[PDB]
Amino acid sequence: DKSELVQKAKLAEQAERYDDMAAAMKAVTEQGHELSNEERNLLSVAYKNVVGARRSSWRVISSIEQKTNEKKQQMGKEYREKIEAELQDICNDVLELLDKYLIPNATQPESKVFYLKMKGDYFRYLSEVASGDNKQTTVSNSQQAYQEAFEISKKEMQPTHPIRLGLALNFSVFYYEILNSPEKACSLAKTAFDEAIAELDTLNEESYKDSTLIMQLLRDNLTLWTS
Amino acid sequence: TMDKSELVQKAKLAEQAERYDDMAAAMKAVTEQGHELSNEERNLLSVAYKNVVGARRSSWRVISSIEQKNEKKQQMGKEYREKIEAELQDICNDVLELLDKYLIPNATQPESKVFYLKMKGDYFRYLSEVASGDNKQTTVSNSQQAYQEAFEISKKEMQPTHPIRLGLALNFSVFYYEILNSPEKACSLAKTAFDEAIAELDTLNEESYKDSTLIMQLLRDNLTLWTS
Amino acid sequence: RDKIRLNNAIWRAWYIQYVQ
Amino acid sequence: RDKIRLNNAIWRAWYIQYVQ
Ligand SMILES: O=C(COc1ccccc1P(=O)(O)O)NCCc1ccccc1
Ligand SMILES: O=C(COc1ccccc1P(=O)(O)O)NCCc1ccccc1
Repeated sequence: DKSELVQKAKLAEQAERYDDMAAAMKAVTEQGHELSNEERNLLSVAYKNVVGARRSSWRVISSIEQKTNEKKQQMGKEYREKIEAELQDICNDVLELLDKYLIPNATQPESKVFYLKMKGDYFRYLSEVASGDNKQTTVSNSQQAYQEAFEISKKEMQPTHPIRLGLALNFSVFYYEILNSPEKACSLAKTAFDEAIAELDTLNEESYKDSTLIMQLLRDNLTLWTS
Repeated sequence: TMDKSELVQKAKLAEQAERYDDMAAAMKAVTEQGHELSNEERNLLSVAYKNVVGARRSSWRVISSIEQKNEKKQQMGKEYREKIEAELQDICNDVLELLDKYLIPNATQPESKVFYLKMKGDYFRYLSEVASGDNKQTTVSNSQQAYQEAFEISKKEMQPTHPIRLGLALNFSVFYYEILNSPEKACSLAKTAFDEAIAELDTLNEESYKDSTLIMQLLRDNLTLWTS
Repeated sequence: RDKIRLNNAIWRAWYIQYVQ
Repeated sequence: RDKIRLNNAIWRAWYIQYVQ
């Protein structure tokens, strides 16, 4: 029962068993229809946590490796590669759901932006640990997805919509952390932040909490990047 | 597929990356090569499984609390909790296996025997907490008996300020109070351990100072809370 | 150490609470 | 938590420290 995968997910969330949560929402997604906004939020939180645990581990192992003997430095690399291969499996799973179910079934323009952003993200996460030819593919595919979302975001949503704001936040991180373009990063973020200030008026009760957090984050990032 | 030095050291890396399942799998493997364990190794082992088991116990309590809130909605709290319960019984049985086949059988010096006997009490304690009435009498009784035997050895062969002796008293007291609902016992057990340790606070070894005083503070934390 | 002690208290407290 | 701003600052700072 779908309504039931869904409450397995909610339970797994509460218990902090994010791998269970993701596999449930993956099964819901494979049932082929458009996701409710609540199902879509659960899927996204599930996988953000599942991939973030691994990226965090990957970062820890990598920090240790620089900090450093050979037999040890080698097991550092082997353990990182075990983490890398889980990251690739997590992200491929999500990008396949995006490619086959969520982006094709995405009718409302705010859905297509959300999922194209999600594809930019998971291709960004692949890029953070990719090598050589495959890095260029991942980085290119992440920018394509972000940009396609960032053009629909301007034609269909206001500068205060939390999905438009989140896309600007994450695209700015892509420029800063993946393309290594601090200036393109800091401008994308400032613009989106100023554009939403100059129309704070517009924030429906329902959007207020989320959009303000994202603008706080956009400003926290800009503050940090001018340091 | 590798060597003690190698596995021990992916265990440390797994710890820092907080991948405790990886960490416990690493130290299970070093345990099975049968070679008896450093203090360093024994502790990485204990830490790995305490976190592995601890995650499932925390999750079980979360899911339990929620079941205390639809014939099939609650049918799922029940199915999910039982998924966790099964994970938790598997973890405990894997650790119980290693204890009975490898660690207790080679426990040469009394420090080690007490340590692993406590673990046996600990992991039968955790089985008891979700155990199904049939076993629950047996996991309790296994738990008390592992603990009592560690208790006996530790009173005769270790200082009141040894951190292993104190941690055992901490967990045995917890066992009385939370498994055998005998606060009078648990409380008396925790008081005597704290009291006999502080009495010998002039020969508490420097090496042990941080751990033994932490455990003494937790005994005091739990005595205070068990009297509220 | 404060972290350790407070996690312990939360853990022991859950018992006095959710199964009294 | 809504340790979100903190955890995000920690995350963005990592890239800065560990990729100069
Ligand atoms: O956090 C807890 C209690 O709750 C748990 C949580 C996870 C797994 C097991 C347990 P426990 O065996 O029932 O106590 N610390 C108590 C044990 C301790 C001894 C020495 C130093 C620090 C702590
Ligand atoms: O903590 C982080 C950044 O670090 C990460 C850690 C784990 C997974 C992904 C990421 P990210 O895509 O690179 O940002 N929060 C940023 C995401 C966010 C957006 C809106 C509201 C709240 C938070």
